Amino acid sequence: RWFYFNRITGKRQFERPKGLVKGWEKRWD
Repeated sequence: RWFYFNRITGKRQFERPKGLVKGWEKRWD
């Protein structure tokens, strides 16, 4: 499954962006 990484805060999960923001990057697991 795909995940999301926020380069601004450095947070990421398997859920929706850890904030539904920008900076977030959808990558492969």
